[PDB]
Amino acid sequence: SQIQFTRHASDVLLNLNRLRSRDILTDVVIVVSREQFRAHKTVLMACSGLFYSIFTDQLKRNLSVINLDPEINPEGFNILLDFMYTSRLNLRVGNIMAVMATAMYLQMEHVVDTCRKFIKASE
Amino acid sequence: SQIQFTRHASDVLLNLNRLRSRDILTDVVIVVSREQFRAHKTVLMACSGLFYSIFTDQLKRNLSVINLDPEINPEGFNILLDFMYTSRLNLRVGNIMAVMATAMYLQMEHVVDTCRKFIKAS
Ligand SMILES: S=C(NCCc1ccccc1)Nc1cccnc1
Ligand SMILES: S=C(NCCc1ccccc1)Nc1cccnc1
Repeated sequence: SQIQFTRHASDVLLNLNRLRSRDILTDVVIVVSREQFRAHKTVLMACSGLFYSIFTDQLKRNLSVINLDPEINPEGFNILLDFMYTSRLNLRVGNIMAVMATAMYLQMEHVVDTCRKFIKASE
Repeated sequence: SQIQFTRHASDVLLNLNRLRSRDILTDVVIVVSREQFRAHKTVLMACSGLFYSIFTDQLKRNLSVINLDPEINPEGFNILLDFMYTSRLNLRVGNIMAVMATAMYLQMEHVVDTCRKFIKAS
């Protein structure tokens, strides 16, 4: 029965995305084939089961560069990364396959389930 | 156009608080009176105009310890910090004055406005 601020959670994510847009206190580079994506570790492990298992390990917690698998589509990771910071996922008929594969790799089980619904609703 | 996850922002904030509870990637110690509070700077800058101005400054951006004005109540600040990581304010008759004052200091305009509404209602 504490007083709840209905917008506070999304206003924090918005400001966090702004800090990423200005490159303020970002602490890791994600390398996907050729492309590089800078982000905050905390946001990364709060959304992805793979980044969680990487940074939860005290041995890997201080890494500033993560090389994803060479098979991982860079544009798919870019879509999922922007989803982490905005709650808005951009599924298209031309990217659904790459986005879903990337989601399973990053272990984002809710995004994977949504990708299936999108697939089922397009067959 | 894009698919909106209505519970996503809230689930992210919940997982951030879990990281704070286990002290994973906490990167600053906020000291009030003599009590230490461990937090993530990004969460602090996103919720507080004070912590925004502090950590935007390249002189203080990477400091490990920030000491607040000793006029600030610790229990009150603990309530604002908890609200930062949860969206829930433990606003009570016996702490609203301390919570509002601490909110003004941290430059948290929305929490101040909500405090004044409850005072004006009484
Ligand atoms: S921070 C955090 N906490 C969840 C705690 C948990 C860890 C593992 C299993 C259940 C809960 N990240 C996370 C972890 C995993 C997936 N997606 C995000
Ligand atoms: S990240 C951020 N504001 C995003 C950019 C902004 C800077 C200044 C004013 C509005 C927005 N933190 C903040 C700053 C000030 C108050 N409360 C939180």
